[PDB]
Amino acid sequence: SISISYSTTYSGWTVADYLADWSAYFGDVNHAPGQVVDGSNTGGFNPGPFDGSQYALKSTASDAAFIAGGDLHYTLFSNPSHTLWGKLDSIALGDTLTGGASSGGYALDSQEVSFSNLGLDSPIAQGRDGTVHKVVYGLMSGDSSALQGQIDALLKAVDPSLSINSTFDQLAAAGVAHATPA
Ligand code: HEM
Ligand code: NA
Ligand code: NA
Ligand code: NA
Ligand code: NA
Repeated sequence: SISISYSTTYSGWTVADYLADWSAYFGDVNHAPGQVVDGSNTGGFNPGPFDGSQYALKSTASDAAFIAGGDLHYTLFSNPSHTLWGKLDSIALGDTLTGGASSGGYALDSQEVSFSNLGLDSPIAQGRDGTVHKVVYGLMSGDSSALQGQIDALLKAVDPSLSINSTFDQLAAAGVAHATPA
């Protein structure tokens, strides 16, 4: 089942409100044709260059950042082009990205919320339709809708009274979330 970790700062927020606010603030990095700039809006893989156990990206306008964890593969120019696929186990959101391949991994100096045990897997053949791609490219583009939909389904699978409209504290009481210090 999904497992959520949240800073106590967000105890009274709904998951949906938190994600809407976080993604709007992170913004759209404009990772799109004619606009990709290495070291600005590509993000990076650990160990990389285009595959690994983590993909991480900092916003182009602030130190907000996320880390996707699992067993990830980015096709780049290979068919189907520009597809992130593989196994997505976790998404961590916060600010102040640290580390990288040369450090052995990425971390957030302020990790606000993480969603783990997501159990998502997308085959290469689905291309940019795959859930993994939609979740992560959504975040890159300042749009948490795809992530929200996957979290909502995972919460319903625990109990249909649980949803992204639950607060983090409600989810803790329901056995799927735990608080961390602010
Ligand atoms: C890991 C998550 C990533 C996702 C979900 C993603 C997604 C995409 C998407 C949707 C496009 C647009 C394709 C098109 O419309 O033609 C694209 C283009 C591109 N991506 Fe990514 N990308 C990711 C990572 C990276 C990384 C790590 C690099 C390089 C270090 C990269 C380099 C490029 C380049 C060079 C283009 C084409 C830009 C151009 O045509 O001018 N991407 N990517
Ligand atoms: Na490739
Ligand atoms: Na496939
Ligand atoms: Na269900
Ligand atoms: Na509850």
